[PDB]
Amino acid sequence: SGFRKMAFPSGKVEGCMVQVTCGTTTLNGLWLDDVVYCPRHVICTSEDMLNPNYEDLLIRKSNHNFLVQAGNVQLRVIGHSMQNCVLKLKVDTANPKTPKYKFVRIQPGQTFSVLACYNGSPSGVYQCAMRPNFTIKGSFLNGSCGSVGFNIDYDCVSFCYMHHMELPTGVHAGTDLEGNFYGPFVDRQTAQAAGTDTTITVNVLAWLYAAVINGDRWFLNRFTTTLNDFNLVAMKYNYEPLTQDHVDILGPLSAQTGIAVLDMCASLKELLQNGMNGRTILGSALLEDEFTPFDVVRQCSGVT
Amino acid sequence: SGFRKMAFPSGKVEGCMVQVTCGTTTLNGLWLDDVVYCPRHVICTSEDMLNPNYEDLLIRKSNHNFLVQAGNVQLRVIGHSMQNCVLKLKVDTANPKTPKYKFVRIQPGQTFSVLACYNGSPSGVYQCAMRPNFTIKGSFLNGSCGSVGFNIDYDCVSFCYMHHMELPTGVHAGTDLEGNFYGPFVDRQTAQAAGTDTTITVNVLAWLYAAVINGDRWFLNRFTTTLNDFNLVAMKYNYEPLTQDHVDILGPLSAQTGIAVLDMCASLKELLQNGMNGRTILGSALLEDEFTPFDVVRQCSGVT
Ligand SMILES: CS(=O)(=O)NCCN1CCCc2ccc(S(N)(=O)=O)cc21
Ligand SMILES: CS(=O)(=O)NCCN1CCCc2ccc(S(N)(=O)=O)cc21
Repeated sequence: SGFRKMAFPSGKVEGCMVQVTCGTTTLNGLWLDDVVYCPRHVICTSEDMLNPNYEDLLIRKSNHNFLVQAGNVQLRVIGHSMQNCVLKLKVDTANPKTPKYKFVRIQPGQTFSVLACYNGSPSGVYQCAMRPNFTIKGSFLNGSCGSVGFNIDYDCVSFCYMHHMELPTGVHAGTDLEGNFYGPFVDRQTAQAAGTDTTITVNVLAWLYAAVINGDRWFLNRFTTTLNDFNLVAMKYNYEPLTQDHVDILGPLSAQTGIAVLDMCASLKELLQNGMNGRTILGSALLEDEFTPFDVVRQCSGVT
Repeated sequence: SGFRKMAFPSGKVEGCMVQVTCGTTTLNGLWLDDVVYCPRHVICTSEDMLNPNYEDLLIRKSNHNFLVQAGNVQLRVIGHSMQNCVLKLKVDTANPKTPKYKFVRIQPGQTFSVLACYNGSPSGVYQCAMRPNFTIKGSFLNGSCGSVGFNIDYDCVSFCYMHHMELPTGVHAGTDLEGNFYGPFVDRQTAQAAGTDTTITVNVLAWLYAAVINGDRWFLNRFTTTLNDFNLVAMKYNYEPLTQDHVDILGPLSAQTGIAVLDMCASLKELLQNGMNGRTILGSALLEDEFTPFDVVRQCSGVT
């Protein structure tokens, strides 16, 4: 028992991290097969980042200007192309440590592990959620760009995120591995508004199920509710509206605990309206929304 | 910016995880050089765990009874010995993925990453603290025994923990890599009292410094205190007494922020006495104690 914010083991991704230097800028790259993927802003200087013309900037760069270093060995760049906001550097060597992988674009509310890197070197791993407003609340300092987010299913690594920037609000923005930003963000040093963020309701309910499984049951009450009545309360507290699809995904947890989804919603409604009264749930004094129903099932059953 | 409960990249430890089977019991082992380390309770059956005589139980076991499997290849066991609560299985092959490593016995209050494993396979990684009462609040299900805790300094993995058991209270107990339990715990299926746990005061102060560095400054006040006055309050709220050694370790954070340690203590005193008034610090509604002053410095400076 016990419930932790667990990240995936990062080994398969560590073997893909490289350092990419272009001019005076150095960030992280992802080496899969014979391609190195990195944020296209590696070609910008401090003057450029304010209003960069990436097409014009990339034209002044040749294969020999992209310095890709894997650990201590230098990779030979034989091709360069820009796909949306990522650069794809074709190298002459396939990464011998390339795991089985997919590029996937996650949905808001889904979770993933981030391997924070600097100079192509991994420093730490943590689990986070793609916020409903398409930002992530990570831990990224200068040089962390090109650090990636992923999920692991047995031997397959699904890369879902590449870090590009920190907004003036301190939240983080990035792209999928095809270089498409999550959200309305652009790779430009300009003030950018992240949408109104909401709490991922289905994840909070999944976490309440995880709490019941582990013994924290004080919040369970003698009440029930309807999807419509629950959503009136969810709207008032800036929670994502619960849909029947969310109820269906909570099915296995509802089955395991014997607590109907709408009964769990009534507990959540009471917690939203009354607060925690100084108590904690799974060692937390707030309602946790960065565990999906799949995370709860995996953790609560020991999926390796 | 941003502050996350970051674990070390687990790759160097993933390459050391093996499955160890003895009779009908299977748990995790740690393969370093030509030795596989695992909990000695791998030799117990369900009857044995209540009052095991490990010396007598191990005598009925020969090298051929310990089944050690690394991924998909079987290891040949050529020696077996018990050192405190761990078994050391000498294998005929040195692990080609053995990183530079040390066995270290951590102090209470220190942090480490845990690579939770099942059947020798890594499922997730998380950061935790060795509680002042020598327990850890982990996430461990049946089969997780033999999962290890570690710290990483550049290329050196310092193994500090091996999981052995869950107490009836749901907290976790284990040993250092020499098989010595942290705390008063024994590897016996009997009710065992963990001491009164206290909050790691120096870690809370380190985390308040991390908050100031990231912009959460609402808790800073116009007050100061003394070590003696602070400790009167720390005792009332079951916080570890702050020593000059703790003040000295907070030195770099105090220097970076320009907030004297005793001034930070006055803020903490006010938070202990008034609560958070519904506010959060670094996205947390309680005082976090699982970040050491070294963790804060490393994270806030990007140490890889
Ligand atoms: C952190 S730095 O010295 O400004 N380097 C350039 C970062 N830089 C490139 C990537 C795009 C981007 C977007 C926003 C912003 S910010 N935080 O609003 O100034 C900076 C930015
Ligand atoms: C989890 S199990 O089916 O009881 N397997 C034996 C575990 N088992 C071996 C390791 C030592 C130990 C210590 C305490 C306890 S408990 N939680 O108090 O029963 C069980 C225990």
